[PDB]
Amino acid sequence: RIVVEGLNSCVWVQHHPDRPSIFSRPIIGRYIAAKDAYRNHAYAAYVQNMSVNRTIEVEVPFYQPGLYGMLNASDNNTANSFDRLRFTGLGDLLIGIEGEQPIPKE
Amino acid sequence: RIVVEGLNSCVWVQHHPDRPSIFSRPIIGRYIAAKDAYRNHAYAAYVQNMSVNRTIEVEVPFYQPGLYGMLNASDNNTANSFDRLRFTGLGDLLIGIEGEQPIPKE
Amino acid sequence: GIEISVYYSIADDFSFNIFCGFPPMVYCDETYSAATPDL
Amino acid sequence: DNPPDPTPAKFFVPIPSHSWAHGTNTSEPTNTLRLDGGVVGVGRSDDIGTSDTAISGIIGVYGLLKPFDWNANDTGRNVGGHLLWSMPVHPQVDKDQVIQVMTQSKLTQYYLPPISVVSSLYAYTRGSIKYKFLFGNNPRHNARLLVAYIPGISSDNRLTLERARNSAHVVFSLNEVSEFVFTVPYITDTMWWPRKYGGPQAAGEFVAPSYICMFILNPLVAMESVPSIVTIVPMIAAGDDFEVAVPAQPAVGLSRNIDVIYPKDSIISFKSGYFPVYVGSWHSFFDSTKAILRYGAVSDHIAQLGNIPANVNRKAFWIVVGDTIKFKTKLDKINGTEWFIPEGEYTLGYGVVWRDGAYAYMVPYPLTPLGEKIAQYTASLLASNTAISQIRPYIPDYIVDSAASKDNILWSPIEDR
Amino acid sequence: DNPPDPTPAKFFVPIPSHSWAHGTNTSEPTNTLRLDGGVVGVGRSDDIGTSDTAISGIIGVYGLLKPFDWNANDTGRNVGGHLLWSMPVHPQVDKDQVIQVMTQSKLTQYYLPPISVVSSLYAYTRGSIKYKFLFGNNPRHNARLLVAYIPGISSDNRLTLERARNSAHVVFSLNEVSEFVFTVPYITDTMWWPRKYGGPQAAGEFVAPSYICMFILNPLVAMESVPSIVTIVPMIAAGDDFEVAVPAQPAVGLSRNIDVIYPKDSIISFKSGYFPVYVGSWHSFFDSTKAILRYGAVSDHIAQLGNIPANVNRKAFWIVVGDTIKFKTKLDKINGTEWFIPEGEYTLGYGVVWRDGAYAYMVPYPLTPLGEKIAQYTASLLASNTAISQIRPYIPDYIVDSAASKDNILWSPIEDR
Amino acid sequence: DNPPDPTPAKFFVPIPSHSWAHGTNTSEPTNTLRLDGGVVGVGRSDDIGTSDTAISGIIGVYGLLKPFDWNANDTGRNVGGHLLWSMPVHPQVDKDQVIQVMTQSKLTQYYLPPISVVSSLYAYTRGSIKYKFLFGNNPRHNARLLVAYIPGISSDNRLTLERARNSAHVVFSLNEVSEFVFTVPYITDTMWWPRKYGGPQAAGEFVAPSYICMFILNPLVAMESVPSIVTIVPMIAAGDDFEVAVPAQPAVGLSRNIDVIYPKDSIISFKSGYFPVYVGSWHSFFDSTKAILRYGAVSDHIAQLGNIPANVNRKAFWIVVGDTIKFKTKLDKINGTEWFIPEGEYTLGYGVVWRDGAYAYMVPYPLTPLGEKIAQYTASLLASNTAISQIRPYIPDYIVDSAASKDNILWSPIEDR
Amino acid sequence: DNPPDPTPAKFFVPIPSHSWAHGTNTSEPTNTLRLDGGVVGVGRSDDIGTSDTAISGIIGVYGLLKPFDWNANDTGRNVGGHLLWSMPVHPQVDKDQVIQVMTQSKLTQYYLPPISVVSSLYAYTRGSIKYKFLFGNNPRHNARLLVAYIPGISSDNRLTLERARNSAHVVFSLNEVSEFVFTVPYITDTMWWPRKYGGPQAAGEFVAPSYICMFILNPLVAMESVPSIVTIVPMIAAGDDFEVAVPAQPAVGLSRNIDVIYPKDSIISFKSGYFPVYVGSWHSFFDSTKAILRYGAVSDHIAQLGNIPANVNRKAFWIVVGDTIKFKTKLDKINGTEWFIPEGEYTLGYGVVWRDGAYAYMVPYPLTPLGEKIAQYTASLLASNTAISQIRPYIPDYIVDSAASKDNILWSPIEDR
Repeated sequence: RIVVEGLNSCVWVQHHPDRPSIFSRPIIGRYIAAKDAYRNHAYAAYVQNMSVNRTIEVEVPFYQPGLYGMLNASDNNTANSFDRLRFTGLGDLLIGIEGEQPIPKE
Repeated sequence: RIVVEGLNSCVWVQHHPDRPSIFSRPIIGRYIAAKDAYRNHAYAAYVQNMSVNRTIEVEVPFYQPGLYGMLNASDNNTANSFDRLRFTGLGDLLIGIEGEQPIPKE
Repeated sequence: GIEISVYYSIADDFSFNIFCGFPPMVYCDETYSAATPDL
Repeated sequence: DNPPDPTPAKFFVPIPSHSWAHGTNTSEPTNTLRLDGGVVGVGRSDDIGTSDTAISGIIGVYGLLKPFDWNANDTGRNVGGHLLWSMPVHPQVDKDQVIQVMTQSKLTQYYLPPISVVSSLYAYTRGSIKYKFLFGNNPRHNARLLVAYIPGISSDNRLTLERARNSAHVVFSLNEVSEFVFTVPYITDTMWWPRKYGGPQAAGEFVAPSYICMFILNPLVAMESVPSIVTIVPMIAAGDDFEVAVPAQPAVGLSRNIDVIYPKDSIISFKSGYFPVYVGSWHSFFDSTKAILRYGAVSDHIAQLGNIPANVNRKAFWIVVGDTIKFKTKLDKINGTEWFIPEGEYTLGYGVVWRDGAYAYMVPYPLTPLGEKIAQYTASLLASNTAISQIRPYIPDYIVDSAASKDNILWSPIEDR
Repeated sequence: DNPPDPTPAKFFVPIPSHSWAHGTNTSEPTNTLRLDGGVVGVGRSDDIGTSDTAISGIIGVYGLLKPFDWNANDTGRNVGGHLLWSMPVHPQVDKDQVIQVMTQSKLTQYYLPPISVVSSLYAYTRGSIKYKFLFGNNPRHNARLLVAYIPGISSDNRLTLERARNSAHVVFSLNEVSEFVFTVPYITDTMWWPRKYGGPQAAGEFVAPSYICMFILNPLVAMESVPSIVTIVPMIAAGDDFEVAVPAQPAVGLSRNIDVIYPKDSIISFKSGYFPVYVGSWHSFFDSTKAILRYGAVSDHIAQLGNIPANVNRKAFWIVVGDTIKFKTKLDKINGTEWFIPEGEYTLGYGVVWRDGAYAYMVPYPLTPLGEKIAQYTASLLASNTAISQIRPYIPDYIVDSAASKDNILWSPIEDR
Repeated sequence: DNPPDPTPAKFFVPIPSHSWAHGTNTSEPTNTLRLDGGVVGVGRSDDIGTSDTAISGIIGVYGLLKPFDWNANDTGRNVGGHLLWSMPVHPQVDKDQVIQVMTQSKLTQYYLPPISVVSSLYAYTRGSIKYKFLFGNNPRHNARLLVAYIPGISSDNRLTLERARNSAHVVFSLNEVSEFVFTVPYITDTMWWPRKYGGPQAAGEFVAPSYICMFILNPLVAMESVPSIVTIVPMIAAGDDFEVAVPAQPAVGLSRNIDVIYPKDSIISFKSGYFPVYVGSWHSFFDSTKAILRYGAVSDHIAQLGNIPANVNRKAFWIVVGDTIKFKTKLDKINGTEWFIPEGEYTLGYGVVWRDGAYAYMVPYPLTPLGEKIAQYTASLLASNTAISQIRPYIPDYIVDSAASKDNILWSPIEDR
Repeated sequence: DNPPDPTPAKFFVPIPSHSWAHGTNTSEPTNTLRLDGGVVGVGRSDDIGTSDTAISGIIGVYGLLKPFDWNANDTGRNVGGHLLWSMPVHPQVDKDQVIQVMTQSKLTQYYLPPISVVSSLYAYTRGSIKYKFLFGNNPRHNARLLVAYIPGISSDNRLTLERARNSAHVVFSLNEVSEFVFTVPYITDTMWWPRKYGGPQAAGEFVAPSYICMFILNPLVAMESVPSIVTIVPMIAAGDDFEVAVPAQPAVGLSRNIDVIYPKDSIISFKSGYFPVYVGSWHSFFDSTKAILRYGAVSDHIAQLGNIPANVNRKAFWIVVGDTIKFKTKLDKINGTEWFIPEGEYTLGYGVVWRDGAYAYMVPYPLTPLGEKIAQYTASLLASNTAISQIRPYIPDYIVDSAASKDNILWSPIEDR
């Protein structure tokens, strides 16, 4: 459930099941690589105008090639990078803005 | 699905099945000829206030005189202008504004 | 500022259970008098 | 497959909330703060009864009213035809027939019976009322009483035994009997009767429809080896035919907090230099035998009141808000009433405005339920331009100058029935 | 009882209005301005028919087309093999085959048949067309005609009787017969055929798929006691197999208001000091035998046009917008056509731009349907750099200088098929 | 056909989201990010079990508690009636009965059993608890223990064997037996019992209802060819009758990140010029035999604390936040307790404020679980104005001046049960 | 009649649009732009097939892979045990095993087979793959090949015939046979296998699970009256057991527009005054036998690169973006590879950065698929600090100074597997 306050523009949300992060911390704004910073095609998505509702409700599916996904995984993992890369997280969720409206100083 | 952000006015949408473009690029604003720049009568249309919803949902029908419509058609086509003109595109979709509200500087 | 107004009521599963006495009361007509009928 | 759904949209009207008034015979959508998202309700057992909020079971419980003494040796009062006790009949009891607790600068606490409390929650009322009378006697005492229900009468101004017998009434014998109930009728020209006490500034108030009166048929007799006084304790409950119509602003509030802020716009006081004040006498007012507030011992030095707003009712008396004083006064019994003030030290709680030309003076009254009544009656007499000589017996007497006030004294306008 | 309703809220999408396009096979929620809040509809009886908007019943009604004379004494035209009448076949009739009314500075009014009016409301069309031919004859007249339907041909450029007989055709005998119908086929390489006339700036326009032509098999014969001219009135209706596909911008508008505001950006005129203008001659233009617009009688004083925008099509001729002038001109019949202008006084309605270096001049044309055609053809000849000697017969002749204009004359760009 | 739909619009209430609290017995509308738009759920097989989140199956698993040694040669402790081990009974174990790991400037890590972890997620709890006792013995060792469950007692202040036998208890024989379980009862004056540990600032915390105690009936015996120490490892699990009522703020957090930012407003330190500090002695404090923090070697040079806010509880001791120091101290065993600090080098982790007039001084304590207890007890003794001579045995001894700090030392207020 | 409707309003949640992700197994409300307001769909017949988008029918169609020649007269290569052809097995083919078209400053066009195109639309894949091998032979040619599927191997670094025979393999005889199919297995440690090529900046990319290799068992034989070269054309299709799991960003784009704007922030060039540049030699770099970019003919005048950002991978080589130059170079065949550049004039497309202290120089490479590989390999050798003498054979030779550039040359960072 994404709650966005202070923005009068439109919000887009994508799910990248084949691209999950190997770190347990989010990446913000201008630090996001181009491959993710912009809307990708063909991914399951939802686009919502804040004018109608400021709360987004989505369900993210399990799209992993294996039997299980690992719980409580370490970010320091070099001996099993493959496990940490594709058998741990559901895939990154990206939340972006779609409009020309400026962001308030707050 | 037309998503219009930044405008507080009303949006009108028309479908011109008998007038499809022979180019694979859109035409914007003051470059649109009068025949299309203004609302035409009797065409299937939908008029939506942005105050109620900033997303427009329409389905454009197939109104072509032939058996098939051509996929992947060339813009450089003089030997078969007729095919390119009326047996290729579903007809232009025009998106306009209906109100006196000024457009923000963004 | 912002104003927050909380209204409340009894739910459907609620019960006022053991009847003891009422306590002594005050009268609302003894707050603002009718000596000034409009005020 | 992705079939289109061109079913026409419906017109709907958005509203921010569900019903605020409905309390029965309807569902209420809401967001329950639970883990279980169904229709959930707290568990129960015999350890926990069902709600005991059924009205009839509440208002059926007797409540106590102001008791009174019945003296067999009173050769004046203990005679045939004498009115012992009387009041209007309505579910809320008259305020002066209920046990009270007064607090200086605060609100009075009333010990209302269950039928009175519940009735103050509703706008209308109807039905029979059970008046239980409990007597403090033993097998030596004897008397006969006539209690009557007078429809369409609110006071005892024209009430005599020989008239009371011409309405619905009962005759009780006190011969080795200590309790009896007089279930009075409901006689009205309409089906529901509006409550008497309502809201602030007498909002939605009205009057009682009928009167109950207790007369002495055969006077109380005792003997020499037995108490000559018999106390009578009146109690009240709803009859089996009693009903309450319509939810309204409660006529009552709890007594957990008896604080009140009187309107600042109505407050009056003494002009500057005309306070501190004390209770005393001066010659031009009944030859200095009555009490008034002075600001000094030189004469014609009678405390003057500040500007009195014109929106204040002419028949209104006043109540002290801030600090006050104590003073010794008295009042002899007034003809045709049981109104008297024994000689004692009383706090100053009430006042009545005495006008003399462009000057306004204030007359002191004791902070006592009877002082409240005498103050009100006096204000009414000044309102009808009653003879100065006929208002004299309703004014507290002058005994001796009292202590002075710390500073000015503030008064607020009030008015009773 | 006040049970909670924790039923989950549904997701709904708010939209401001119901369908704008739907006109059949659906309900439409709306706020009816009535006292009766149900499904209400105005009352009816036999006095009031049902809606007569069934298309087939409308387009089945014959409409009149431009009539023509058939002269038995014309030893030149009234011969075997001669083409009397011909046009493309499509539901809207060609504009030049329909009765017209022109208005200076306004729009032309066309008397379109029912099949033509209805078809202008829809994008596609198909089916057979009934061409009824009515002859103004009596039992003395006789002839035989061959009318043909030529699929895939839009003009008579390669059309002869001896070719027309090689397509679907009929042979009519005028022997004591005055009416007959030629229900022509629908022969196309596709199922629906796009309408010919569309919207402003030729929006969504196209061409006709086939051609109908009337040839003289056996020439008209009359006698000396009988009219030598037989008028022929063509009429048109939809066949039983006729259909109309898709709602589009009407190709037509009502004639209640024939006003029109031509785009200001396209308007051209004469440079300052080069007006008022008049129609005259000068030597360097076909030895001053043809008409041009001059601004004075000194020579090389030929009115010059202002800046002509580059977005104006090269094959376009012009139409006068504001005030205009009358002028006397003529044009002799051109070889291979029925194109001639009798010597008369005509209003100036059309113009063609004649370029000579950095100077642009304007050639006048009469406000007449034939003048419109000759003007267009001339503009096309200048477009292909046709020999100056071969454009000569398409230019109105000089007779005498005409009146001058009040002031400048304004022109607007137009173009025909 | 286009029939009107005048069906009245319904009143609806717009809300931005569905239930946030509901987790069972309800549907949840949502936008599924899938290609299949129906009710979809990930595939399964025997390779992938069902969710193992059934509480009873989790809290049934035994967790280890703080072990202890049981020395047969201790002629002082290994006697009849001696209390070996005791603690309050509640699902979360007491913090001092659980294996710990402390980190300077960080949070302590506790090895909580499954029944303890799950219980910290819920507000209430009830039922029997299985206390399994594992003994490190072999067939030579023998003893008899009496373990008791004392309802309504939280400490051993009045606890003796000869009293413990007067509550629910069991008697275990260690004769060739190494494991046994004592399933203790649930004896309460109410049905659910509030959890002991809650949230930040002791949010919603309470106390345990009962006590478990292990007494020596027949003392441990060994032989010369056999270990004289028998370790006892207590373990805990939920009984079959155990239940958990109500979701609340977890009393616990993960140990992946044990960082914590103490409130800046509560931080205290030494006044400028009164640091760096070191541990030492001075005469006016128990003849310089106890440890205090000095800022120099001249006497009456005892580090002074800055302003101490009045909102800090009087019974509170302190914990070092930033850099700290190591110091050599000792404390001899205190009468009636197992409280002693062997002579060693310890890091400075805790402090207690010693007030002398307008000056406030700080007493150092070792960063050790026992040092935490002694520091707290001392702060409490200063709170009740206990005799200066009776607080003396609870203060670490002075051995030798220690290293100085790099700079000032920061302290934060804390308080235990 | 106008009955009230006090039915409680329902809670509803407003959202601006319907599902964006759902493409099957659900309805989609929408405003159809039609005249018919029901569930309408375009008409059909046998003239118009049903959608042919069933995946299995698409990926079953064979696509062509990079062909290769098989020379019978090559006494060096045409021997037993020789590796003719090999690559990793995955649905997308390796880029270097697919027909290509390169464009200077634009993107490369790849001729991907149907199984490769479809797979680039989905995230996961699994199943058998049909490798059809077509041979350009006639009845004179003969040989025997051993093709193998090596699970868990991605390269031929440890691959020999005598090892390949120890995995799933087939042995084909070329005796009057021109076509055969090798349906390879799917051998994985998991059920779905992630696609190899993903999105921009190698988004979501991974590696292939297995390897296919073709070995010479019995060498190709021909005769003197017959072609000595036999071409082999590999083709690929999905097996009947092939499946595709999950929609993702297409790994591919159309070739209608092969324009691309490389990030301006990554662009590097030569310092001012160090351009125009040309390809030449200098002594301190392998005795001036290798090609480098110079800015003049005086020595130690080797073009210097501007500031190279630190975020650029150390193993990355470069590609020219703007205008470029042509230059004549060569490279002799490197031991253990089929890597050689014949002596010819090539365009400059790639570069590798050669660092010498605080100065950075650029080494030129030809715009050719093999030049791309050699450039990458060289950059990797510089990355591991390989001996300067061992990188020498991977650098293009110096033949003669080439033309100069018009101005500076711009380079962009790239990196391959």
